[PDB]
Amino acid sequence: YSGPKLEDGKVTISFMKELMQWYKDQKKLHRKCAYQILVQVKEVLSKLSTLVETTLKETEKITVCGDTHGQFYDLLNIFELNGLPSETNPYIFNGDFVDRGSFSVEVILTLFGFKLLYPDHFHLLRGNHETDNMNQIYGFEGEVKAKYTAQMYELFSEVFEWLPLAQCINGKVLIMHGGLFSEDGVTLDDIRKIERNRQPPDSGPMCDLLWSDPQPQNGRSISKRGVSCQFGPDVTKAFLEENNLDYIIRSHEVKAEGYEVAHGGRCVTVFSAPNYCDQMGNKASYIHLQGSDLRPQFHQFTAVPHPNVKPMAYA
Ligand SMILES: O=C(O)[C@@H]1[C@H](C(=O)O)[C@H]2CC[C@@H]1O2
Ligand SMILES: [Zn+2]
Ligand SMILES: [Zn+2]
Repeated sequence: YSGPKLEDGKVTISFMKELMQWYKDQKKLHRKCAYQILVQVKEVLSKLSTLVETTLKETEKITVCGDTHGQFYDLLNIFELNGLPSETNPYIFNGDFVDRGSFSVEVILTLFGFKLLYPDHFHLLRGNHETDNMNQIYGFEGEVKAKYTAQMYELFSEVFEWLPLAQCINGKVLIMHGGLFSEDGVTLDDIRKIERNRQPPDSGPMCDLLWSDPQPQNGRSISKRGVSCQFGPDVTKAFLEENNLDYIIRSHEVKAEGYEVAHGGRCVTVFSAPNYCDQMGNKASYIHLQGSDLRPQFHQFTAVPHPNVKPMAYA
C-alpha cells in the first residue's frame, strides 16, 4: 500500500488532496487510516451540542449544500466550483452523504477527513440516511461490507449517531435536513436537548428534523413517506416567530433547479446531487450566506462524468 497516510496519526491538508486524487482514481484508503478517521471524528462529533450555534461575522461567508448521496465526483465538482473548505471557506453539508449513489464511502471519508482538518469551519448535520435502517437497504452497508467489513460498518453506524441535528447561524437562520415539527411550540432549546446518539424514533422532534417536508397549504398533513408530517406556511411562521428566526434551510427533496423557496421566503430547500441516481436530470445548487446579509444566494451546477458504476450497485 502506497496510498494516502496520516501524518503523525492526524489529517492534514496534503493528506486530503492525496485522498481526493486517490479516490478520483478509484482506489481505497487503507483500512487503518479509515479506522483512525472514524474513531477521531466520533470524538469530535460527540462533544458537539445537538444544535450547533455558529456566528458569522460581517466579512465571513459559509456555503450550504444539501443531499450529496454518494455522488463523489459531483462533490469534487462543488469543491472545484467553490473552492476547498478552509478556515476562510466554511461549509455545512445538510445530511444525506450516503446511500443511493455508489461512491458513498468516498464521500463520507472525504467529509469526515475535512471535519477533522477544520472542525470549527466544516459542519455536518445528520439526515434520514445516516441511519442503520436506511443503510441496510439503500446501499451504504452493502458498500462498506464490499470494501471493508461488517465491523467497519458498525463503526460508521456509531459515528453517525453523534452528528448534530440542526445548526443555527447568527440566531437568525436554522438549517436541518428534513424540516419542522409535527407539534406546535418546539423551541431551539428543546432541540439543543434532544439526546441524539441513537437511531431516531418513530415520531417526535428527532424524527421530524430528519423526515418532515413543507406543504403549500396551511395546516399539517400525514406524510406520504409514512413518518413525520408535511407542515404548511402557518407552521413555519409560528415557529420562526417564537424562536426569533428569519427562515430555515432544509434539503431532503429533489428539485429540478436544485433549490426552491417555499412559504413566502421562510422555508428554503437546497439539494446538491445533480442528475440524482443518473436519472432525474435535475440541476443541483449550494447557497452562500454572509454575515452582512444572510439572504440566500443560490449557485447552480450540473452533473459531471464519473466511473461506470451504477447507482445502488451495492444495495
Ligand atoms: O434525497 C433524496 O433524493 C431522497 C429522500 C430524502 O429523504 O432525502 C430520501 C429517501 C431517498 C433519498 O433520500
Ligand atoms: Zn432526506
Ligand atoms: Zn436524500
